[PDB]
Amino acid sequence: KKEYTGITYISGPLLFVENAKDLAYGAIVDIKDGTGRVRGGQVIEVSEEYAVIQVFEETTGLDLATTSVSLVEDVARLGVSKEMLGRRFNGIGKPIDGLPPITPEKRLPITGLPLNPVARRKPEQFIQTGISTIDVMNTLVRGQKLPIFSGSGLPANEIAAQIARQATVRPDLSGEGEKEEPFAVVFAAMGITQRELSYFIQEFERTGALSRSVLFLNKADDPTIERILTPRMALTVAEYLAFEHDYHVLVILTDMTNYCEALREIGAAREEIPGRRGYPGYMYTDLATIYERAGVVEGKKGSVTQIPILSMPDD
Amino acid sequence: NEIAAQIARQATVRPDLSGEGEKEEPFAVVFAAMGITQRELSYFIQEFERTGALSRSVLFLNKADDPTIERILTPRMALTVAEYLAFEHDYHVLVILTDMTNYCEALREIGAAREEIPGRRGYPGYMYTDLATIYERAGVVEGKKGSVTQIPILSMPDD
Amino acid sequence: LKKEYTGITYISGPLLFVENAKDLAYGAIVDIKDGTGRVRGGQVIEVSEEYAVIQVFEETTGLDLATTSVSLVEDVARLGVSKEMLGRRFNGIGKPIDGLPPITPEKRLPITGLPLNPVARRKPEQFIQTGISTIDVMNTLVRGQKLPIFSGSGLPANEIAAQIARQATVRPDLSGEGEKEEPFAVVFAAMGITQRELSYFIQEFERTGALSRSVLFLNKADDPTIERILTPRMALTVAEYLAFEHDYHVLVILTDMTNYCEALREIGAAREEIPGRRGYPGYMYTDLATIYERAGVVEGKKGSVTQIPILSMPDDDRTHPIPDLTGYITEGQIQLSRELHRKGIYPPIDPLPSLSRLMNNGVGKGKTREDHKQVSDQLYSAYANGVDIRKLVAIIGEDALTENDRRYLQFADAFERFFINQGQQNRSIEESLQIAWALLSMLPQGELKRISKDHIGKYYGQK
Amino acid sequence: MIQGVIQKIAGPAVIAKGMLGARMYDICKVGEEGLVGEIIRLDGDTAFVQVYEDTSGLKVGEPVVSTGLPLAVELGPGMLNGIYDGIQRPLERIREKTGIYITRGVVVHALDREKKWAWTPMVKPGDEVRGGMVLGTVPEFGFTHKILVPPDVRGRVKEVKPAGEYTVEEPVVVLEDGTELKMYHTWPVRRARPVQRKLDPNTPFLTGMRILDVLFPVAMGGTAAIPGPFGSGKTVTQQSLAKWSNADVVVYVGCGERGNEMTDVLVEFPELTDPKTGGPLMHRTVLIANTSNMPVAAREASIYVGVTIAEYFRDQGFSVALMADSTSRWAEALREISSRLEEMPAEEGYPPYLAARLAAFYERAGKVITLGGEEGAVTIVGAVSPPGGDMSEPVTQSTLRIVGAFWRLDASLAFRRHFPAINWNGSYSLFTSALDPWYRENVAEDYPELRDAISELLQREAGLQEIVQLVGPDALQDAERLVIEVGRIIREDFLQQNAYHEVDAYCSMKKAYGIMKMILAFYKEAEAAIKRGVSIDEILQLPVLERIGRARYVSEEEFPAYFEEAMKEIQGAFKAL
Amino acid sequence: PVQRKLDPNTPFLTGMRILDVLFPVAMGGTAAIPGPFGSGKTVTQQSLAKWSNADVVVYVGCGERGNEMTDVLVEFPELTDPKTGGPLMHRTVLIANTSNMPVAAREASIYVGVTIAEYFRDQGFSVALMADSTSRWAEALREISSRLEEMPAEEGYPPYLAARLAAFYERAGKVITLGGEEGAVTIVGAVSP
Amino acid sequence: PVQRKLDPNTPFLTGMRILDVLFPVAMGGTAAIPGPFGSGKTVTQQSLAKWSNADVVVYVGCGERGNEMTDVLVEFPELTDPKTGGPLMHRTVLIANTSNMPVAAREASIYVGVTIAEYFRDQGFSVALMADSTSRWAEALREISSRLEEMPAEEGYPPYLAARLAAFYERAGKVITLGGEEGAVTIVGAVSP
Amino acid sequence: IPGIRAQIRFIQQVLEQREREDTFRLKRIKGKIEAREAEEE
Ligand SMILES: Nc1ncnc2c1ncn2[C@@H]1O[C@H](COP(=O)(O)OP(=O)(O)O)[C@@H](O)[C@H]1O
Ligand SMILES: Nc1ncnc2c1ncn2[C@@H]1O[C@H](COP(=O)(O)OP(=O)(O)O)[C@@H](O)[C@H]1O
Ligand SMILES: [Mg+2]
Repeated sequence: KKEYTGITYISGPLLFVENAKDLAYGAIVDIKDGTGRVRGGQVIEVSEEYAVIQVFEETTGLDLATTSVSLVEDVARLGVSKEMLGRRFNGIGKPIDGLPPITPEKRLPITGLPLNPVARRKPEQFIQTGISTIDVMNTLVRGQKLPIFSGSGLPANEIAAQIARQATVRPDLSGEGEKEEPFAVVFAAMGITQRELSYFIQEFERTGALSRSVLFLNKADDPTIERILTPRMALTVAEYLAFEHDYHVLVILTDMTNYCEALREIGAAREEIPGRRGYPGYMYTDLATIYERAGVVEGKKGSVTQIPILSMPDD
Repeated sequence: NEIAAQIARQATVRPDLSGEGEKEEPFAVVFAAMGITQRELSYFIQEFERTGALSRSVLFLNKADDPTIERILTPRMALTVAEYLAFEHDYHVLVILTDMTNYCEALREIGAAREEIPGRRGYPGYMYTDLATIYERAGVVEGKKGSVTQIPILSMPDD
Repeated sequence: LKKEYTGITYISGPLLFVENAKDLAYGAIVDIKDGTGRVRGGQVIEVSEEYAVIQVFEETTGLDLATTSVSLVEDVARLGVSKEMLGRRFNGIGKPIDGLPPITPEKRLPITGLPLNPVARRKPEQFIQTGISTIDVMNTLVRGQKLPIFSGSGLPANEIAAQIARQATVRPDLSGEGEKEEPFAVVFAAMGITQRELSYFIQEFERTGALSRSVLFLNKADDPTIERILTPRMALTVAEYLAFEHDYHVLVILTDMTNYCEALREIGAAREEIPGRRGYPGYMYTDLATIYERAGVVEGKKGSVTQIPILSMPDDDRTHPIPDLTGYITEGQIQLSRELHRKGIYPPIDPLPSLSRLMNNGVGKGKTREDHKQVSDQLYSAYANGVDIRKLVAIIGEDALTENDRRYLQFADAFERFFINQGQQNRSIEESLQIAWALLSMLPQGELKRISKDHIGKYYGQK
Repeated sequence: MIQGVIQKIAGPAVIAKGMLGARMYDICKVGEEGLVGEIIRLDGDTAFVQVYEDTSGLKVGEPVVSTGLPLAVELGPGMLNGIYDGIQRPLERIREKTGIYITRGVVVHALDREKKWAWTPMVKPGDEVRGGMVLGTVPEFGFTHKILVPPDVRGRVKEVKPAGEYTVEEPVVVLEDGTELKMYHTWPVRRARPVQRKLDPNTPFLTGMRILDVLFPVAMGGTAAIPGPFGSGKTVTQQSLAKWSNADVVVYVGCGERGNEMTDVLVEFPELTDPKTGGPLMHRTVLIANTSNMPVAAREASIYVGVTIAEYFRDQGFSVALMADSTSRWAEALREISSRLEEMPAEEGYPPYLAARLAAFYERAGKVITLGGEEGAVTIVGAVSPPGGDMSEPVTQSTLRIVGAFWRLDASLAFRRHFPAINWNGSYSLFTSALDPWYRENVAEDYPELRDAISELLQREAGLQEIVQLVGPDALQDAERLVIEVGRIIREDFLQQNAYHEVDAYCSMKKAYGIMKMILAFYKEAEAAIKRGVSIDEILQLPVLERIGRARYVSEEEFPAYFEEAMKEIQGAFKAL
Repeated sequence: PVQRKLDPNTPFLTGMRILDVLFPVAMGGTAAIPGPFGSGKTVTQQSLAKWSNADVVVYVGCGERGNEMTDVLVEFPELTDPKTGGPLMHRTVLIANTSNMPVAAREASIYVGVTIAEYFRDQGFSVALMADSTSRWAEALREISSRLEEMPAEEGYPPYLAARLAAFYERAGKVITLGGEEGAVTIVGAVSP
Repeated sequence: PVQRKLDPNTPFLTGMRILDVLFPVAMGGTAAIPGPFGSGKTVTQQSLAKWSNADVVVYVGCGERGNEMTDVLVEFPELTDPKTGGPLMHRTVLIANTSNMPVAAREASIYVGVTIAEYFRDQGFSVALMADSTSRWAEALREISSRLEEMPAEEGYPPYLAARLAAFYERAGKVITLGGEEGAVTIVGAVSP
Repeated sequence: IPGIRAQIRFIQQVLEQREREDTFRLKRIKGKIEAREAEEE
């Protein structure tokens, strides 16, 4: 409803819908082509006279005569349910195994609000990987975020899959544990190839590791905006599970090199002066708004624990 | 700051080795200062009030909490005073221009409010002329007895 | 029937805008008549419906807005060419600068080139002797090849330019016997030269007798930069005309490609656009490929164009974009060195970093002589392990080497002053090879590991 | 077909007015001649055309018409034995028309519109077709070329033509919506031809070279990358893995290179020999050719044209091998395109989206069940060339992030005359873990274990070459001179391979396994023997060594009989000391 | 405002063994801790928070890990200041602006911290302000500058960077307040280059 | 205007040993001397202008300090021209636009010096022109192209910089004058990076 | 060898960054020259 027409100007990934005073800043539109090919896009810079839609995907086949702009769902929301566990999704939550899609128990925003610093408690307990030098010399306290700094040719995906399919929490080492503490792994694999994808498919369907994990494979020939949104969908699902059903969710974000390259690609649209190695200025902020969403909360029993894996590009 | 205060404490001219005759005129000091903090200003003021120089020195203090553009006026204030007192009353003026890096950042700020095309590392294209119009107001005059001797200070950034 | 657009506004530096010009094509050449009557040249960039833009070639001094008028001439840039121009000098644009009358142009050609068709381009197969022995033996120029000369600054690249210009010939003896007639030409595009280098060239050509088969496109440094951009287009279109319509074998010598790229950078900044890597423009690779890929033999045509561009690397690096992109299109390089030049060696080519990527399919049996590639390989490896033994003996002491390393030491030091230190004599290819075997015969047989048995049997044991 | 005029020219940028409704990234004909450019940055009414050729000569006033479609490839029969360029134009007919120059304004068609093909229908009038379904074949070159439904259109069908002999402009099936399907159809070159399942790598791309399928496999559908320095035998390995390969359609993409570095291809690659007929090779080859001074957008779009053509041959069920040569050249074509669109560069002058584009190229490559219901693959051997031997250049780094196997070619081994000049130190393969059960069920049961034995023996020789360099080969221990001697016989009979010898060229898995086991059996009995009863000179002087050295010069039709004699002779001649 | 500014002659006992012996810092002093990641730089800020001789401590974190601030809220009300007794949380005012909290407020967070420390200066205490990651404050000045379309200098930062940062660090010192009683505020700034 | 350009076969004897032996320069030759600050450019060019075998010498101080021009005014007339018996100051014309004298006139300074040198060439003399700090003239061009809002080339210099430097350095060179007798201008340009 | 190659990669980085700032400021000059002399009044 209310398709804004009257696009004045389309240049790169940008288009200028005029007579758009009703669009909010930061709203999400979909652009309808004359053939009928819809696309996502985000309102930036809404003036008194036009709005600068950013087309996330390519602007190919767009034109000025017969292009429409709708307005779809002002904040990017997500439908989550606890029957996600055991099913592999897209970067943006399309199911990719042929099992039928999710009816949403709740629909909740994928940015996530900041936790309140007086509401967070301290990371206390211990979760067990299988790696001896991750368990004894370093130690992955649940509730923290700690990265694995791999390199160029090192095995990072093999260790990702290993401490995904074997890491457990053992409450019997302490007492009182309610021995089957509900545990889950959210594995967000971003910017991966087809070979690595098929590797992770078979590695999770070998043992029962898929039956307690959610999967967010990205298969790097997709549009770059899916590679942006993959950590946010993963952490939205993980925050839901851990703060509404008291799990101990362990999120592995597979390749944070590809997230930041995708960030450098797509955030060139607003034409600012960039930071050190071509990367944007705000990249501390955008890495922070997905690394800070870990952490435990005083008054709940659930936790989120992150392992971001990233390759030092040169060593 | 200690070497500049030490120079201005004890810099004397020797007529024993030149035949001028004693007649000894000591130095007026024009002490200009641009973004000194407090910790250096208290050093220079304690140094001068000890060695008895605040009766011959005119001080142009621009502390680092005063607004950061009147540094564009301050060396010109000090050198106009120095040109007067040297070339029309026969003094032997010594001008201490503290920390020209603060002055040069004070005009990088203005020259990048005007989108003026810069030299290297952001400083504007004309900065050589401004540093020239400060530094080259020094020297002696033929026919007069005045002089202006400049010790500027620099704080080289990555030294 | 001229048509003066008067009514101009906004002269600025090089630019001037004409009010109503919907007739000028993009990329036309124009006459800018002053108030007094001196005519300048200009090229039309950026034609639009409300104004047209003209980049004036020369200085803008006498210009005002009342009495100033532009006029079209030759709305795409052409060169009026004949076969006759083989004794003539020209200045970028293509006007005679030696007092002889203008040529009668039997054709007129567009100076931007159409690109060849890779189906209709056969492969380079036969050689072209240069006389310079360190070229003709170790990295042979073949016909249909482009190979540059990576000068330094202080090195005499202009003198070796003139020497290859007045000394190169094909030689129809040592092929399969091939109709000796085989006419030959040297097109010589000196862009961005001084006055001193110009008087050097127009005395160096006139003294021998080698201006009666060359053609010289010379412009000085204080000539308009856009003429300097047009210059290698002019030279290559004369050469391409000659070689593919009158069966000539043309050698084209492009002096100072660095000065070309600097003029290209300044005109690209005048065009009101944004540069690329290290300040040079974005399209620099395509704009150098446009004037190197106009060389090569063609299937069916008898002619052939060979191309030596001579360029000074700016601050002695091959990672500057000028030698980077030039060596990334062209095939091999030969490289002058300040070290041999300071020891006093002319021409100071060192053959260790030099390379021709196309020698191996140009030399050998029937083309020049049987042993050529083996001799070249043996010379290269023997001098290459002579050099490090020289560097070693400054700490070892000459006693504590064997006999065999000592023989390599004497090889290296007699190599670089009999085979390289040529002087200004002409070494035809067999004199080069007999000096090659005389130099290899300071080593024992069987130390010569690369050469096969018969050549060591036949040519060894000289001098 | 919206048509307007020019109101501004500046370089290659033509601001053309009067075009309301030209879809963005359409390609369009500028001028009276037709210069093909593309439509960027619609603005109100105008549209900014970027012209491919140079625009010297156009006036303000010439008409621009729009073709209406984006950058379109024309897929159909007749594409084989073809030498195209980066926007799919045939260079052979441009040579026939306009002499020796690619003059601007040339309009030629990609497929011959005047050549009869012998139709053979394979639907009944009445059926229902969907995208990617076969509807009849064409005998092309001893090659049952099929004709597919284009990937969108569907419906029932009356009026299929009978078994005539037609031309490519003829509507052969006419659906129930008008909708006349010709033999050929266009396709946008920047979209993946859609299939139903990307399969998973289970099956090796059998190259023929017994280093690059034994030690570093590439696993049909996957992705390899090779660097090329000079002298390293680049062309002989590319031509040998087009010649002796597994896949039965070869697409070669030369994406902008030196003219005399590709005219050797154009005078040698036709005159090869397909070793399944004895006929020429070009009856299963498309050859996209660019020199450097061809316009920039052709050089940018050439690898997309190549991968889209090879996806079309994948969609018929044929294994396809794609050799995309010198992708660093394509990368700097993309860098110039980024410079003329006024963008801020990345690390070097490359754009931000460089890894996105290279991922889009190397990820349209894979084993697939097509829409028809049959498998195929587009395995890419896509080569790279850093201009300085200078890996961690951004192109080579992005390539090595998204490839599956990487094969170095040192010139030093070519200098020491070791061909194929692959270096087993810097190279690597990531498909050895997936090709494990295929080997275990087709080559032999223990195959990867003796693979790993030979690989670590190479590791050991390369390790203790150090005090070989300090001392010499003749004063080691006695169990270490054995390691370097077996490392030398591995390098001189299992890795070195004459690509011109008629029988040493092709080497299957049974033969490579036989040679491999034979060397390994010699070593495991010689290392047991050197500590009990023999010297070293009573080992290296032994006439089975010549039979292992001859073992690669044996026809595979007569190999296993020779393998039995060689193995039993090893057992006897080491009993005899 | 102040009446006049004494020069410092009295150490600020940081309670370490290298930073009060080798490299001391006086009471009205300014000091900087630049450090790359994984080199502490936060454990030292907290050991300065606990073990000092300041009478009050204004711990301002701007653009910093949230676990830092919840460590300081959880473990401080069970300590003991070695000057009065009572919980060590009873002397600290902490101004948190965590890294994911909005980026424009971490400009003003520094100023609110330095104003509250000056108020406890004017009551005649020896305050210790600890700014954490002034480089993240400078990043906030960059993101409000490029939003405002200015011409930057030296890696994106606006050219008045040293003007603002200098006027921040200048507010330190040991003064006699307008009531006549003396008091001081020291300032320790963490830099994460 | 000129009748003929010759080719140079007579050196420019500087006096300094390394210059007139290892890297000589002929009579109609350009010659350039770059160097860092405080490296010995101005002392070198004063010794060139004090000892060379030229008839007259035009010294262009284009954007250089004033005490090192007052040096030339005070300690030249005590000296003596080596070729004849006049004092040294009778053979030098001295064009001097110093630093703080206004910034547009530097272009005028370089051109006034070279056209005076061309006049004394046309008379028949043999003129040497020591022009220092051509990069200060390049800076003057940069500032006025800043005012013009033209687009700059690399480093900020306007694009016609090298065109004007060539148009200046090609004005030297050992001619046969219009009058019929030969003469020469040699140019030594100091370049300060 | 690795210390010098590290310093070389450091210096190559800072030079590329200053080049990136220059081709930002050129875009700003071109934007401010076109946004006056293409649509003023
Ligand atoms: N509105 C403005 N505010 C600040 N500086 C400006 C403004 N407009 C222009 N400038 C700067 O001042 C210079 C003005 O030059 P210009 O307007 O062309 O001629 P004039 O020198 O007569 O003002 C420009 O180089 C620009 O850098
Ligand atoms: N030939 C020389 N003899 C003696 N001193 C020299 C000579 N050349 C240079 N110097 C010294 O080098 C210093 C540099 O002076 P100057 O030429 O002004 O430096 P710059 O290179 O900055 O112009 C002078 O103080 C002078 O003492
Ligand atoms: Mg000087």
